[PDB]
This record gives sequence, C-alpha cells and structure tokens, in this order.
Amino acid sequence: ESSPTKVFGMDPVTRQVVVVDPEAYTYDEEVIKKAEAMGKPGLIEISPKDDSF
Amino acid sequence: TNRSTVKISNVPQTIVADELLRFLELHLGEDTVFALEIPTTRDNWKPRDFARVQFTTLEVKSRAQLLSSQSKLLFKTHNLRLSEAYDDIIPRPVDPRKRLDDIVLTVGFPESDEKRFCALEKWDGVRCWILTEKRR
Amino acid sequence: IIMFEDIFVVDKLDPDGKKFDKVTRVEARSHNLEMFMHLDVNTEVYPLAVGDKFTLAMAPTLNLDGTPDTLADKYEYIMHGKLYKISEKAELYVSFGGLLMLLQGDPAHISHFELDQRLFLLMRKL
Repeated sequence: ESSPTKVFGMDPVTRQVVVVDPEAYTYDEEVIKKAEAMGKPGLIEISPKDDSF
Repeated sequence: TNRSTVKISNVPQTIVADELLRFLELHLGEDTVFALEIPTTRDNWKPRDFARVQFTTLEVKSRAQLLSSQSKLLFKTHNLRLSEAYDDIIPRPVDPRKRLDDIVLTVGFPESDEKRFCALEKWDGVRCWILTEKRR
Repeated sequence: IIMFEDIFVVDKLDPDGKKFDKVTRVEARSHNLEMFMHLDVNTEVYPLAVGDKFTLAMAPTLNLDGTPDTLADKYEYIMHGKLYKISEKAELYVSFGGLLMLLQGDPAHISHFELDQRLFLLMRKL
C-alpha cells in the first residue's frame, strides 16, 4: 500500500510480493522509505537504467 | 552477569518507551522485558540519549548482548549498543524460585526452654524476595 | 612502496546509523602495534560494521618502483590526500578532500612521513 502506483503485487499462491508493471514506478521513494522505517534498509533497491529509455 | 539490567548506549530522541519495548519484544522473546526506563533531563518531555532495560531472565540478557555484538539490533536507523548497568531499576531476584508469594509470616522468640515457639503477630500473604547479591 | 601496512579492527562508529546518509567516522585499533585511527568512510557506498577486520596501506604513489604523482587491483578503497599536521605518541593528520584522518600510534612506528606530502590510502576488508 505504500507504493503510490501499482508497481508491486502480492501473489496469493506463493504468499510473496512480485514485481508487476515495473515501468510505472515514477521514481517516488515511498517503498524504500517504508522499508527503512520498518527496519529493513536493503529490502528493495531501485536504480534507473542509464542506457534504456 | 551479576545483574539482568542492561544499559542501551544510543537511542533516537523521538521514540517513546512503548516503541522501544515493542522493538525489543519483537527481536527478543515475547514479554521478556521487565523494566524499561529512559531518563529525562526535564520533568516529562526531554529524554536523554540512552536508556536502561531490565530483563526477566539472564538468558534473555545474554541473547540480547549477543545480538548487539553482531549489530543485528537496528531500531529506526540506529544500532543499539548494550552495556552493563551500575544498578538495577527494581531490586528483584532473577531466579523465580526465590520469589515467594502468599506465605504466612509470624514473629516471636523462644519462649520456653524446650522446642516451643510463641507467635506474637501473624501476617498472611506476604512477599519474600531473597537477594543474594545484596546480601539481604 | 608501501610505507605503513597493518591490520585494523573497528571499535565504534560515531554516527552508528545504517541509513543516516552521512559520512561516518570509524574508530579502529591496530593489532600488534597498538595504533588508534580515525577515518571518515562513506558507509552507504563502502559498508563497514563494528567488529570487522580490514587491512590498511599508505603509499606515496600507486606505481611500481618510482613514478611518484599498479596497486589498484589489490585494494578496493583507494583515496588520495595530503598530510598537513604532524604534531603529536606521534599522530598524523591527513585530509582526503575534506575527509580527515587521525592516525595515532608510536613515534617509532610512524617516522618516515614528511610534511605537506601527497600520500594514498589503500584499504581492503579482507
């Protein structure tokens, strides 16, 4: 729920999060801030790709 | 290893006692923390940078020390450092067997030469704690 | 070519924060030489945790047998700076582009360091 847009999804069969539609991240550091607040600093690492547009 | 009270070196200033207690109970066992106290420079609104936590059992204290030595305690981007404390928050024995509850207490003196004891006043449901370290 | 080489173990971190996004000054005590060191290391880029062991080297140049001003492959945290204060148990004050280093040891251990000279900082965490 922390992600402003639908970038991550919850898989009911595997009971784990998955990456769905990675092109709609909009580079808002909301999931990273939430992970840091929860106590997991390196849970999710997102970096832009310099050679892809 | 003498006492179960442990002093935390650095804690965030924005936290409260409840948050630290929840963090400790999440990382350690459930309700394994007895006393948590954060000193305040002012009356009730300016806590200090450190805190003292008293554990119920020495095994919990040893586990917490081991976790702190491995830097596995991260509470709000702060690495808690655990060290020994000068005095306990509450003078309470670690061993549950020593703690005696609801026992009859009476006083008197050897009134007769034979094995006869006289009771002056009897108190019921008293609490008896045996502190080996304090010798009292 | 390496002037000072030793194994160090970090004692404590002044910020002691995982996600402080700030330079963290590390305190390490030497083994077999009893030397205390202050160093500003970017923890986010180069992670260092209390209790870790790392080797530290200082060389005037990174070239082999001269050419002052190829040890890059061996180490992983190369830095460049200058020594500006040698005043003392003598101690050294080297700044790596504003990142201060305080190496406090013995007068005999550190004696071949000149004033206002360029020196490197090689560090590998084993």
